[PDB]
Amino acid sequence: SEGLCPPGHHISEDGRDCISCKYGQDYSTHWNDLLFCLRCTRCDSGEVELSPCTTTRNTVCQCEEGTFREEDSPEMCRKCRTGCPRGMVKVGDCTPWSDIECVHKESGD
Amino acid sequence: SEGLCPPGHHISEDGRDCISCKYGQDYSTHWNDLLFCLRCTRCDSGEVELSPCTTTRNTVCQCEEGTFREEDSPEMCRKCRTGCPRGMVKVGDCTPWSDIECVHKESGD
Amino acid sequence: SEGLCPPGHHISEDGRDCISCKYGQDYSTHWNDLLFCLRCTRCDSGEVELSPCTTTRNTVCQCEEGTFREEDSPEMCRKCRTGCPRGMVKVGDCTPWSDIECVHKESGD
Repeated sequence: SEGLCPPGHHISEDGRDCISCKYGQDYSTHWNDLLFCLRCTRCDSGEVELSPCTTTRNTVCQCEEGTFREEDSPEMCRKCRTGCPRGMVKVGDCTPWSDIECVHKESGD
Repeated sequence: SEGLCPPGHHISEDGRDCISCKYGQDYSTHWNDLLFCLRCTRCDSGEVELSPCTTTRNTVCQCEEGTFREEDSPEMCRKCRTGCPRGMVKVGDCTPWSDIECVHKESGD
Repeated sequence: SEGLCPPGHHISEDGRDCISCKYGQDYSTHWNDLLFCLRCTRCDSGEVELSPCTTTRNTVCQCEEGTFREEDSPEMCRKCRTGCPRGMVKVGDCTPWSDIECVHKESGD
C-alpha cells in the first residue's frame, strides 16, 4: 500500500510529503506510517550493548548471564533459580530475559 | 507499526523494539510479537542429538540403536525385536522410532 | 538388586553403580534415581544464609535488617520506614520478610 516512509524518515498526514530525522534524535527501524520518529533505547550498568542506534539501526540491550527479566519487573534482571523446587530437576538454560526450566519426575509417586 | 518480529527475534515490552536471540539459548520458528524467545530442546543420556537448534532451528532427539519410539508414546524408548517367533521372517529395518517388520512365509512344507 | 538410591546419593545411567553426594556441593531430601543431585541454595550479596544445606537439608535465604520483602517477590528487599507519616505512631517491628507497622492515636483519656 501507499503512505509509507523508509527507515530514518517519516511521512506526513496527507502522505504527499516525507521528512528526514536526525541521527541520535529518534529512529525508525521499519517503514513508518506516521509523522513522528520513534525513541531510541539506551542501556545501563549490568546490561550489555549488542548493536548501535542510528536512523537505520536500533540499540540492543541485553542482561548478563545468571539474571532474568520478567514482565513483572521494569528494565530489571533477577537471579535465576539457584535450585529447582523440591522434587524437580535442572534441565533448562537461563536467558537475560527468560528463566531456567525445572522438571518433576521422582518425588512422591 | 504492526508489532510483528521475524523468526529468531523477540519484541520488548514496549512493542517498539526487537532484539536478536542467541544460538542455543532460545529461538523463534514463526513470526511472533512477544518479549519471550522460545526455549531450545535438550536430550538426555541414552539419546543423541540429531540436529542442534539455532535462532531459526529446532533441536531433535535420537535414541540409541536397539530402542524404539512411536509417535503414540513420547519421551519413551523400548527394546526393538531381533527376530519374530518361529514361523515368521524378519524383513524390516529397526529405527530408534519404528520397530522391525515381520512377514509370514508359505514356502517350506 | 534394585534401581533406587537413598537420599544424598545419585545413580549412573547404567544403574550398575551409585555415587555419593556431599553437603554444600548438592543434596537430596527423598530417595531418587537421577544422575545429578538436588542443587544447594545460595544467597546473593545483601542476603544471608539462615540455615546451611547438608547432604539431607535445604538452605534458606535471609535479607539484612532495614530492608523488607514478601514471599511473592523474587528476592528484592526494600527499606522499611524509619518514621510513620506526620501525625502517626510506631508500634510494629520490621523483619527482612515483613514491613513496619504504623498506628494512629495509641489511646485517649
